[PDB]
Amino acid sequence: DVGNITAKMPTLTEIGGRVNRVGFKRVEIKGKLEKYGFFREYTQEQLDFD
Amino acid sequence: KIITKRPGEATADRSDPYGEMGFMSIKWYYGFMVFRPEWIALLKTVARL
Repeated sequence: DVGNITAKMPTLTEIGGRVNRVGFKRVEIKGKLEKYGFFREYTQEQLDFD
Repeated sequence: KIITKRPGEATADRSDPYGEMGFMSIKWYYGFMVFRPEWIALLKTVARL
């Protein structure tokens, strides 16, 4: 918006002084790990006689 | 003795982080001695006759 930008511009006078201060920030991102698996069983007789 | 501080980097001045102000000062010492005070004469009179 033009009005908000104009109304909050960092103007400076002749005397200066503590008139405009700013700050900065950082955030963090995460991750994870998981384990999966599956198995199968059988017998010998269900292989030879098939 | 003359001390001049010009506006700019020389006046970082944390209370004013832009250094837009400067100044200049003069300072000296003075003293007086008297030998033979009887050689000085003073007359105190009214004015405007």
